Amino acid sequence: LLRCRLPGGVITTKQWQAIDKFAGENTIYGSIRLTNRQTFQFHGILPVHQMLHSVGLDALDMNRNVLCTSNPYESQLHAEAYEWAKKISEHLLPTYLPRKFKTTVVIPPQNDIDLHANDMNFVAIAENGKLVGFNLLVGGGLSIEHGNKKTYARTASEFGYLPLEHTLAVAEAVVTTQRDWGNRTDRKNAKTKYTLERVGVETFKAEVERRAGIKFEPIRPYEFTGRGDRIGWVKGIDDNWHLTLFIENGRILDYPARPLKTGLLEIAKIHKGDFRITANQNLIIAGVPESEKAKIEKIAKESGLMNAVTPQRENSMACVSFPTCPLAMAEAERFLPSFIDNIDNLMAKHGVSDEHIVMRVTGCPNGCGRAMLAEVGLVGKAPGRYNLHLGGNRIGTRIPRMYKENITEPEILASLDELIGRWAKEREAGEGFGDFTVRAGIIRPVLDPARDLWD
Ligand code: SRM
Ligand code: SF4
Ligand SMILES: O=N[O-]
Ligand code: NA
Repeated sequence: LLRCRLPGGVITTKQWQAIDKFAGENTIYGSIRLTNRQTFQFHGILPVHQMLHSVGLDALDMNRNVLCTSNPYESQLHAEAYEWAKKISEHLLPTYLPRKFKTTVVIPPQNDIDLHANDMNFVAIAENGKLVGFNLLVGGGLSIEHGNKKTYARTASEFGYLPLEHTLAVAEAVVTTQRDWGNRTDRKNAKTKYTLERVGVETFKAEVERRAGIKFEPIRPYEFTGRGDRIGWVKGIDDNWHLTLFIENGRILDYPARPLKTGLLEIAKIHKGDFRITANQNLIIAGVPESEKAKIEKIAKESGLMNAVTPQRENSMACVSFPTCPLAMAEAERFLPSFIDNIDNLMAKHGVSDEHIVMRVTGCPNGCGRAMLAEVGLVGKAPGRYNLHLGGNRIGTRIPRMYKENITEPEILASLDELIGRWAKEREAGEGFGDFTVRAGIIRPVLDPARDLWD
């Protein structure tokens, strides 16, 4: 189990060839696994620090990888936002945190980084194509304990707006308040989401302003329209293009007839710019001169990196789980493909094959696969059994309530077949499945997680 500090998921082609070699000759699995926190993992490491440090990479400290929207519609905004994600990352590097701390830099209208699963969030605010500040959202966290109503997933709370110059002092202030006010006794209550609920958002906020040496201004408008990656070619700035490759489960391995790993090595060798690991476990070959599109595209196409999948598969995600995770209760990564094969059939059957439902499977309640922010979330309870949650939304600002408990795939399928059926026929124009289950009364919404997540 090795993981890199790779703020924003940006990794160079030189660094890629380095992790490609190691994965292939120094691990049991021989794969590169892209995670949903924009970094990679090796599985079955049989020194890695030298191999990493040589290409200017390092393994992480309760601070996890700082995320940054990978492919903003306003392509010019990435450079600055990424610069800030990298600054915050080095600035937060070693104080001890009671529990781990997760941070992101979001570029609206995209919430691909899933900000509500994190402790500290900086929503970029730009004027005239220039970043002028950030709206600070604090307190997200998805981890729960089965049957423990004292634990809960919570969404981030808005603190206010801050000029760009106050970024680092604000980041440090949230970290330190949390550290000092974190529950000293129990670790399962040491998360920021718990502290906020204990002391209150305004109380925590006031302390943060006090320590930062600032006063938050009112939140500046921002909205999100989605969380998915922009699969395929999208036009960037100047004459450059970005090809985002869909990688199922983010598992990069050479499969028979689908040399995904070799393909990425090949592309890495001729690629101008760099790669960007997305929060959806995909990979962006970034900054391809228009003149190179055909080269890059030929390789990706031949390697099976560009095989078309349904929009459903592109918006589905699962955590690692078995065989490498020790906390795994049920399959996640290894269950998703055939499970989505079934969901695909179901989407076809109802005439919604062009639609998608943000569907996630987390191997255990720790919540790594972010099922607690999905429209349809599966939380492993035991081998082959999951709790089925429903009612989240496409943009990821609502926690889905438990709908069915400790059920098997055949039972999960039967339930979705019926629900998807009702959605395909009764939904309003452009209405997502999640919002639909809530509107149709299939599931009560979770309006205040700390108080109404559990029935
Ligand atoms: C790889 C990944 C899932 C995936 O398929 O993408 C994953 C994998 C693991 N996570 Fe995670 N988590 C992953 C994203 C997250 C997320 C989602 C996110 O951050 O966007 C969450 C939910 C949000 C949250 O933290 O509230 C998450 C919450 C946890 C927790 C529960 C934390 C808590 O507050 O209780 C644990 C267990 C722990 O550390 O307490 C954990 C533990 C683990 C470990 C490291 C198991 C361990 O403790 O030894 C898992 C390693 C499995 C393996 O064999 O590789 N992981 N984990 C992601 C790696 C992130 C990274 O590179 O830093
Ligand atoms: S959610 Fe559970 S099973 Fe999945 S990777 Fe995280 S700790 Fe392991
Ligand atoms: O890697 N789990 O936070
Ligand atoms: Na993926």
